[PDB]
Amino acid sequence: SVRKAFYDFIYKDDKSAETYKVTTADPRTPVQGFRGQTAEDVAAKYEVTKLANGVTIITESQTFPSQVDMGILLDVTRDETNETSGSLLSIKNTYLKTVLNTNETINYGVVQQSGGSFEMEYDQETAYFKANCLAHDATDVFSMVADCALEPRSTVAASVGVEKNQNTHKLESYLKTGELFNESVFKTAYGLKGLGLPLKGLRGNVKNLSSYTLQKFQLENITPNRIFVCAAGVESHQEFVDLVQTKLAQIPSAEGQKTHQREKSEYLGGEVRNLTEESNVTLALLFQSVPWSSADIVAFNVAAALLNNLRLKKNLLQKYAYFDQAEALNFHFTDSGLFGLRTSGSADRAKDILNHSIAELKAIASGVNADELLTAKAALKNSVLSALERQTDRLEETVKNVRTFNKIQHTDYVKQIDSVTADQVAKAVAKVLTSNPTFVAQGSQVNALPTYDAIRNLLK
Amino acid sequence: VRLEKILWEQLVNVKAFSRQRVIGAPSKWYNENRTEWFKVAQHNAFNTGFSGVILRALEPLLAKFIYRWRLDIAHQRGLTLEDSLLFMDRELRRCYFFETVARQNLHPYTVLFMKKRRARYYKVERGLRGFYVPDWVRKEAEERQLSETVDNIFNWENFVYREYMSDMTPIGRWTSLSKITPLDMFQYYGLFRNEAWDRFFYNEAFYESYSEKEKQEANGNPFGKFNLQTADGRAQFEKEVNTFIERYPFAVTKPGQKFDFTRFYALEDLANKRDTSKYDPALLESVKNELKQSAALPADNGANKTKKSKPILPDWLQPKFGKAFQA
Amino acid sequence: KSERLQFSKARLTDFGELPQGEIPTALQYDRPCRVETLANGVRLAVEPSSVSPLA
Amino acid sequence: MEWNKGTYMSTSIKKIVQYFSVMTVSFHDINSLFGFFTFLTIASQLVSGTMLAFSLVPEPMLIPMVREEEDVEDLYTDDFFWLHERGVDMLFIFSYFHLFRKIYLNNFEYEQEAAWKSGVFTFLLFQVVVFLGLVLCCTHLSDITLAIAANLYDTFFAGKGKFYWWIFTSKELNTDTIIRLAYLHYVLAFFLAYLGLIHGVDMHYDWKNESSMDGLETEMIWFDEALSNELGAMIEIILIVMIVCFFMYPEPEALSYEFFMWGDIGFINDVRFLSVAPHWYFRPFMAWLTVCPFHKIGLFGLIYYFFILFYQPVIHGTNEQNNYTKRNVAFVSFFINRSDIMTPKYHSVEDNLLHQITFWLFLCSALYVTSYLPYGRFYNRINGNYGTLWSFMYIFFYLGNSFLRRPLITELYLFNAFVKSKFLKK
Amino acid sequence: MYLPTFYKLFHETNAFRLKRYVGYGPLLLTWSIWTLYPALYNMIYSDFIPPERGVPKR
Amino acid sequence: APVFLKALRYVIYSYPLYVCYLIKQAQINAQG
Ligand SMILES: CCCCCCCCCCCCCCCCCC(=O)OC[C@H](COP(=O)([O-])OCC(O)COP(=O)([O-])OC[C@@H](COC(=O)CCCCCCCCCCCCCCCCC)OC(=O)CCCCCCCCCCCCCCCCC)OC(=O)CCCCCCCCCCCCCCCCC
Ligand SMILES: CCCCCCCCCCCCCCCCCC(=O)OC[C@H](COP(=O)([O-])OCC(O)COP(=O)([O-])OC[C@@H](COC(=O)CCCCCCCCCCCCCCCCC)OC(=O)CCCCCCCCCCCCCCCCC)OC(=O)CCCCCCCCCCCCCCCCC
Ligand SMILES: CCCCCCCCCCCCCCCCCC(=O)OC[C@H](COP(=O)([O-])OCC[N+](C)(C)C)OC(=O)CCCCCCCCCCCCCCCCC
Ligand SMILES: CCCCCCCCCCCCCCCCCC(=O)OC[C@H](COP(=O)([O-])OCC[N+](C)(C)C)OC(=O)CCCCCCCCCCCCCCCCC
Ligand SMILES: CCCCCCCCCCCCCCCCCC(=O)OC[C@H](COP(=O)([O-])OCC[N+](C)(C)C)OC(=O)CCCCCCCCCCCCCCCCC
Ligand SMILES: CCCCCCCCCCCCCCCCCC(=O)OC[C@H](COP(=O)([O-])OCC[N+](C)(C)C)OC(=O)CCCCCCCCCCCCCCCCC
Ligand SMILES: COC1=C(OC)C(=O)C(C/C=C(/C)CC/C=C(/C)CC/C=C(\C)CC/C=C(\C)CC/C=C(\C)CC/C=C(/C)CC/C=C(/C)CCC=C(C)C)=C(C)C1=O
Ligand SMILES: COC1=C(OC)C(=O)C(C/C=C(\C)CC/C=C(\C)CC/C=C(/C)CC/C=C(\C)CC/C=C(/C)CC/C=C(\C)CC/C=C(\C)CCC=C(C)C)=C(C)C1=O
Ligand code: HEM
Ligand code: HEM
Repeated sequence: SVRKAFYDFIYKDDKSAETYKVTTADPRTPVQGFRGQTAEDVAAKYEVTKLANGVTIITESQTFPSQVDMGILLDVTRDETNETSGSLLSIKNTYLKTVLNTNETINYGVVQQSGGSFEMEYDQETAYFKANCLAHDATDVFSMVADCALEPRSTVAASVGVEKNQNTHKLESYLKTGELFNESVFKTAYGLKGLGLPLKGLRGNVKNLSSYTLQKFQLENITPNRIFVCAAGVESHQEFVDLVQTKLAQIPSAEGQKTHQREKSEYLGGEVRNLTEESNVTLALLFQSVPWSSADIVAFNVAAALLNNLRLKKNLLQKYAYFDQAEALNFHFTDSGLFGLRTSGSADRAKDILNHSIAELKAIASGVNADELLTAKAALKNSVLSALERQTDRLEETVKNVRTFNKIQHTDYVKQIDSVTADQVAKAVAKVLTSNPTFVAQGSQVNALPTYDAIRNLLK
Repeated sequence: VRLEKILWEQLVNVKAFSRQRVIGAPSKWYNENRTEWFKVAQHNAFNTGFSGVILRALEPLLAKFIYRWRLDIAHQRGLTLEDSLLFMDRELRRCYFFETVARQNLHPYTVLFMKKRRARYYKVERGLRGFYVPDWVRKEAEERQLSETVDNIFNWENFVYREYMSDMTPIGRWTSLSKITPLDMFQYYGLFRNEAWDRFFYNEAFYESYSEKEKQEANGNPFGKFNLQTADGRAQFEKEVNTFIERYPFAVTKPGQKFDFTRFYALEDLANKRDTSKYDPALLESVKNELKQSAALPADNGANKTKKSKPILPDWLQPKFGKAFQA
Repeated sequence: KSERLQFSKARLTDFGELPQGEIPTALQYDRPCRVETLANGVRLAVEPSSVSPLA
Repeated sequence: MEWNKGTYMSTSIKKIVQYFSVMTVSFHDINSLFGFFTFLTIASQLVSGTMLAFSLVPEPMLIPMVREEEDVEDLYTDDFFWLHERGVDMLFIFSYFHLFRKIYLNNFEYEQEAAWKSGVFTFLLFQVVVFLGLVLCCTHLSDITLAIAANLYDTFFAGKGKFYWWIFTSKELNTDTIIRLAYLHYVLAFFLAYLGLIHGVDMHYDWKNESSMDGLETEMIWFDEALSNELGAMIEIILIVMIVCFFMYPEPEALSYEFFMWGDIGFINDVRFLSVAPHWYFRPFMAWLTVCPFHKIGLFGLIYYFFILFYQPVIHGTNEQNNYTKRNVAFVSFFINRSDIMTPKYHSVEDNLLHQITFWLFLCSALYVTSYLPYGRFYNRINGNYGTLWSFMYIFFYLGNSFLRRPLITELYLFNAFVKSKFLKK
Repeated sequence: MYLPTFYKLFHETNAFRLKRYVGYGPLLLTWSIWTLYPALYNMIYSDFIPPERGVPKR
Repeated sequence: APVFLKALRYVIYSYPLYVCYLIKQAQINAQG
């Protein structure tokens, strides 16, 4: 009105304005003429439905009205070849760049002005896009997410991704990050093929990440049967089903057509010893543990929790001053796994670090005490339930469980953790120890270390 | 102040006049392909209405003074219309957008041959003026028909739109030049643009566009509404195609030969659902082979490769031959 | 529920955004919370969430 | 000043010397050398005007006598005055030929912006200096020019509060006005040299003797290979001008335009208003004023001509949107059933015939406008020359309207041919 | 969601900056009025409010 | 498409014609 325009032209308060009264009220008292209803939480209900083409949609009803989370999961680094290695990294570095329907600028502005968040991540066997926003913005954000996930990569996106991948490789090498070491560990474990393919992609192939290679990779990997769609905070499953239908229903079914498929993984217990003139030596010792389908995954998670929370700190870091940092690594895949230790300490006396790490790892195989097991289980429950409490992480692990097993197993992790017993963990670790060790060493005096046969004998 | 909710917008952009702003799903700026827009506009202007009637009568003059003129000049220069239409000399000489797109997407030869073709003529014309390209070069210039130049032009324009022009968001801007001249200093870009005021948001629905009926109609028969099934339609279509071929010498066939209508009808029948065995099996096989080859993107054989260089330091930069027991 | 569709855009009556006073429907609901004071002056506040897995 | 990003070239003596000693020029013809002729005429104008300044006393009542007496007692003074006048004439000729040549090649592209505008500004300044120079003659022609300029200046202020006094004191040529205008003339004439240097540095970014993109990569070294050709072309054009002037202007002539310069301010009070005529280069503007008897509309026409001449790259350029700009069309919207139209792309120079026809119509209209004086004594009582009105209106339309430049007809016809050929050959 | 076109943002920002700069127009006008006041008086009492047409008897 | 831009285009096209009309009227008046 005239009064508002006048009081805005001269920067003076309008006392009689209702908005001013609302925005300058006493924080210790409720607002004068507004009051929100009280609501109580409701149980969570999961529903999974497959479309005609093969796309499967998971949904969870709203426990308490909050922001709507949405996600697209793809079974598509394990599926990359040497020609197209690092394509997932380029997509991640340019996950907002789409051209068919919306522009990079517009799809960034949608996230910015929606108040929500949009993110992408990728593992050896998974690629997950997730966007959380308000209900009224749900349709636009879902359209953006679908376009980003399923639209073929463009030449401009390919160039930007190549530049960003070069920057990422330079940064990773400069910082000597633990991921750069895990890449060598995986290469040793499985070789240059399959799981051993680095997550960041081969450095020599970065220049080859053109739109053609990315599109070929997507065509040979992204198929309707390998796509999952998830939502959380949805009042009605049918509404989200219709929303997904309006977008992903076009993709013609790939059933009955030649699929790329995944070749079975092979485990090799090689060794790597890098001289780098480093004041500190980092070692890693891993073994083929178990896949997701096995019943010991909970046992290995409990063992890792026991190592990290209780044993590694007390027996390795606290007692010895030359242990910079020790941590247990545990990865599980659809057909393989890797459980072990990674310890970094002083370059000199690396033999002592290696021997102590081997002894600590073998201690679990020797046995586990009741109090230690209870402490590890309590810590694992705390971590898992803290993850599950947040809606986004709960939805992500729901999608992963559905894509691994048709049922949802994250609603009863406590029961499985409780079922674990010290004998089971000890037997699992002892059986894993017999496998071919995967031993990686970097540092100044890696050369003066026991031979592979000596390490095997020590583990034996 | 907000441009929307301004007094003019409040009084005019109201549901009463159907001038209200409508908010829909977000969409990219530059939503309409220029090539498709020009195709539809050309069809509407030439093959419909009083404008179409007028422009049809002007086909002789336009063909003489706008097509055969350019073709004659290009042939004099040993060039074709492609050399002047696929990539304009402006883009070829100095254009940073074209340079970047070509570097990021194009193989060097695609523009190197374009530049060398003009270098052929201008190494002589500048040395001695009035150069008329000899017959042997003119022959290779004349070999390529316009039917392939149009394919190249459409491919390039569609690629540029789908990859670059579809990923651009223009903004309000001041003078690009950092010139102290006051006239250049206070140049204002963003107002007086129809696109700037047509939509104030990236969510607004588009209010002006071609109807699906017009888009489908523009993809019919350019020469006119005929019925190739009936003999009466085929006669008129052949007459129009013959006069077109006469007007445009190097458009679809050499200027001394005649167009093969049976092959065209076979292509139309194969492309659409209509089918029959009224054509010889040899004709069908040849047409299918030609169609496959025309749509086949060339690929490298990886054969007949030259030798790569592995240079080494000369002898004088290397230690002498002798090498005795050090101690 | 405001209407059948949760993802409706009807309330966005200001060029794709809510007007000045309005708020999203999701924020119109508040979890129960009881605050009490003891003799010692210690103030106890509870905001239960039954569906949550932790306390 | 964060908005100003920087300068294309730092005009330092070291860098200027290096740039001009390493400059390369592609093979060219005489048509693409009018800029060098303009610059050389500017240099000679600077020298000759400096020589003249030491003779001209800025008092109005002494300038005629001083000029007459110092031509005899001093040798080469009248030679320098003649050189100055003919240099002004040739400078106008070369500048307008350069403008026509650059309009012909469609240099309104974005990459030409810095090259184009920097030039036009120079041209604009080159106008002002000329005006000031006229005032220094202290003849009736100078009186009329000063009066017209003062009235135009006072037009913006609605004839209120003598805002013109700081330059056009009393709107008459006196000691103060002559001194101020002479000093301003000298300073701006010397500033023109720097403006021309800046324009020459800017324009080399994308320099082309012809629109067609020759594939040649080798280029001439400027210092002597190109400079010698530039000097020789200047010599040839000067010979042609000498021949044309010798034959077109008989030694004694009747009814010349210099006859209005007989009257000297102060000596002669009465002015023969029947025969009022400026030099041919300012003839078109006086003709426009006579043709358009409305003062405000005439001033607006002059300002519009100059400023639209300045802003050619913006109206007719690509505009950085890569030809995806949408025009406003009056009637073509009904024919195409579209509110706007995408800018046409294929607007070559040598090939297309519409561009040449329109450009030569514009050039001939300009020549006809400069061809004669409308003779306003009864130019309106007698229905005026329709050719003059047609030429002026075509000049206004050609500069500013994009339907006479980058026409849509060529693009539509080419697309129609493309569609027909592709359909026939699939 | 609110996704204004950057054209509009630039236009609004420039409108606000023009509003800010117009405030100093009256300042410079007052400075030039205090200065050159005799010129303002001559302008106001020469064209506006023209002098009366009359001459003294002497 | 905007009304004011279309009006500006119409003014640009039609103003020279208005000037010509004014000039013709001025000539007719000068005839007397
Ligand atoms: C010949 C005899 C007389 C000589 C007089 C010399 C000057 C005397 C006063 C100043 C003395 C100190 C000089 C210090 C210079 C420091 C900078 C420097 O050297 O940088 C290199 C500079 C270029 O800088 P740049 O960063 O490259 O920017 C240009 C780019 O190329 C970008 O190009 P673009 O295309 O984008 O721009 C085109 C063009 C477009 O330009 C325009 O359209 C604007 C019009 C031109 C500028 C007008 C200035 C008006 C000044 C009035 C002064 C009144 C008298 C009182 C003076 C005392 C102080 C008040 O731009 C320019 O030309 C801008 C450059 C300006 C050059 C003049 C700089 C000095 C004056 C600055 C103000 C006073 C500073 C005083 C400091 C000391 C304290 C007293 O080159 C020159 O200085 C060129 C010199 C040419 C000399 C020839 C004669 C011209 C004299 C000046 C212009 C007079 C016009 C008529 C005025 C009439 C008034 C009624
Ligand atoms: C109180 C008293 C105060 C003192 C008063 C006295 C003042 C004395 C000043 C002395 C200046 C020394 C300048 C040194 C360089 C001169 C050139 C050179 O290297 O000579 C070797 C050269 C060796 O012969 P050559 O093997 O055939 O080579 C010929 C080429 O010139 C060979 O050239 P090139 O092809 O190898 O390459 C030329 C150029 C590549 O081309 C270019 O890049 C040309 C330059 C581009 C930028 C400038 C454009 C405009 C051109 C220059 C201006 C020309 C007009 C000057 C008008 C002045 C006013 C009237 O490359 C360069 O050389 C780059 C540097 C160019 C010179 C600038 C830098 C050094 C000198 C200045 C340093 C300090 C900064 C300046 C300000 C200092 C203020 C204190 O000597 C001659 O040929 C000299 C011939 C002289 C006789 C013919 C002309 C006579 C005049 C006839 C008219 C009627 C008057 C008769 C005479 C009356 C008595 C005087
Ligand atoms: C210090 C370093 C050097 C610096 C160099 C600076 C260079 C500057 C370059 C710019 C100079 C600017 C002035 C250029 C002047 C150009 C000439 C000019 O204006 O005209 C001069 C004059 C005319 O000047 P005017 O003053 O009379 O002009 C009349 C006035 N106006 C033009 C305003 C109407 O022309 C001549 O008369 C010269 C030619 C004389 C005759 C010779 C040619 C005859 C051709 C026909 C011959 C046919 C014979 C056939 C039969 C033979 C039988 C044997
Ligand atoms: C195209 C040309 C390019 C090259 C040239 C570049 C020019 C660049 C622009 C320069 C503009 C300079 C304007 C100076 C005006 C001075 C005279 C004047 O103000 O009016 C005199 C006149 C003086 O009148 P007067 O009546 O006293 O005149 C004396 C008359 N006799 C001798 C008979 C007594 O002023 C007026 O009459 C108007 C009064 C206005 C009062 C209100 C103020 C208005 C704003 C004034 C701004 C002044 C700014 C000065 C500084 C400018 C710095 C850039
Ligand atoms: C708002 C509007 C402001 C004005 C802006 C308008 C644009 C202005 C652009 C100016 C461009 C100027 C370019 C000038 C380039 C040329 C310079 C030049 O040559 O010097 C000027 C010259 C020299 O002028 P001059 O004044 O020295 O001498 C000419 C003398 N009068 C004027 C009496 C003719 O000017 C001209 O006269 C040029 C045109 C002459 C054309 C004559 C051709 C022959 C005609 C024959 C008639 C038919 C006979 C046979 C009939 C029977 C057979 C068909
Ligand atoms: C001395 C008197 C001089 C009067 C001059 C009048 C000139 C009239 C013709 C030109 C006007 C300006 C054209 C550009 C307008 C901005 C761009 C545009 O098209 O906007 C359309 C836009 C939107 O147009 P739209 O509504 O068609 O766009 C929406 C379309 N749909 C709904 C289909 C998506 O409208 C505006 O908001 C602009 C309103 C007009 C603003 C004009 C300001 C400048 C002119 C007035 C200056 C002040 C004069 C004071 C006189 C005082 C006299 C005492
Ligand atoms: C496309 O590529 C191209 C270019 O790339 C940019 C070009 O540069 C160009 C040309 C552009 C240029 C800027 C260079 C122009 C070309 C040439 C040959 C130069 C022309 C000028 C001259 C020959 C004269 C040179 C003069 C000077 C360097 C001095 C400048 C003036 C100074 C220092 C002050 C003058 C002072 C005065 C008082 C004036 C009077 C002077 C006198 C000597 C006379 C009186 C003397 C006294 C002492 C009283 C072309 C054509 C081109 O094709
Ligand atoms: C709005 O109002 C305004 C104006 O008017 C409208 C203006 O004009 C202006 C600008 C104008 C001015 C301030 C006036 C300036 C005027 C100018 C530049 C005109 C002059 C231009 C020229 C090129 C003059 C050139 C002169 C010459 C070559 C003369 C050469 C003479 C000599 C003596 C040279 C030799 C000597 C030397 C170099 C001195 C060195 C020392 C010696 C020789 C020592 C000798 C002694 C001993 C003992 C040895 C402004 C700012 C303005 O506001
Ligand atoms: C490009 C540079 C210049 C141009 C375009 C120019 C233009 C002119 C013109 C058109 C005239 C009137 C000629 C006539 O009416 O016939 C003139 C006269 C004059 N100019 Fe310039 N001028 C320039 C440079 C200079 C310079 C640098 C000076 C002094 C340093 C100067 C000093 C004079 C003088 C003194 C007169 C009058 C001479 C007399 O009346 O006898 N000029 N100028
Ligand atoms: C006194 C005025 C002028 C001078 C001293 C001058 C000087 C020059 C010179 C020396 C050149 C290089 C030689 C050539 O291209 O022929 C040039 C080129 C050029 N001039 Fe000017 N010029 C002037 C006026 C103008 C005008 C009026 C315009 C346009 C309205 C203009 C625009 C250009 C352009 C665009 C080029 C580059 C042409 C190209 O890229 O092919 N100049 N100028």
